[PDB]
Amino acid sequence: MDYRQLHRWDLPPEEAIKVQNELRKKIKLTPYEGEPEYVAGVDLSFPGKEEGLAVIVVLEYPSFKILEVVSERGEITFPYIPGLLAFREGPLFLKAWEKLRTKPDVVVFDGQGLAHPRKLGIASHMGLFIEIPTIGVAKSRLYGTFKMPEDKRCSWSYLYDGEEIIGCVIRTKEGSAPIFVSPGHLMDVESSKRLIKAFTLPGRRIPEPTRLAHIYTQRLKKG
DNA sequence: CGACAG
DNA sequence: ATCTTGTCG
Ligand SMILES: [Mg+2]
Repeated sequence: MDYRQLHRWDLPPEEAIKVQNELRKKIKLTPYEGEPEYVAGVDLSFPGKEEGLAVIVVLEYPSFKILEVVSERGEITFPYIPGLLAFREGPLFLKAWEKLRTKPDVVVFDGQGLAHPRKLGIASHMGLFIEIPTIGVAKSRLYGTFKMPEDKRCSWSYLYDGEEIIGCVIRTKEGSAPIFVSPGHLMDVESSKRLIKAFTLPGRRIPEPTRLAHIYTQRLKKG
């Protein structure tokens, strides 16, 4: 499954950031109306200090049926640095993406999207490469301010960057902590919340695209 | 000084 | 993310 290599990955943090500020300029926060047919999810596990195993799950909507699953295990050199995750989990994902045969209508990542210090989280960054609509679903905050929603099964609040709306916090499960949703590329707030609320079966905290992509991500690190 | 996706 | 088993609701 093709894509566009917009630049090189091995860059000292400082350049990587200049790359991000430049890229943020090509983001299209357009709407996504209508229901999707094919929906994928991405995640990475780490079998070794510097070895990561990437995994992509493509699902049939709304039957949530698993139509295809590819992977790619490899070396990881760029260290983890809040705000620069794309330069870590990004390359190995693209290696797995090449093995994919079904065309996703929208891919969903395990990390921020618009809710990033420079408005370019891994979700944003990858959408630009593979030019498909993307969303970012994270389990903790990185950027933006909000009002912790009620602990009621479907409550929610908006994620702000001042007066600007950049995402939203949803409590998809009682007793458990909220998730952080924000648009990648070719996507907007009101749409992502809609869709994400749609991909989360009752009783679970995390949506199926990512919740399965993770399971395989850990499992493949063993049996 | 604090904060800081995975 | 990862180190780790049982245990509490
Ligand atoms: Mg992960």
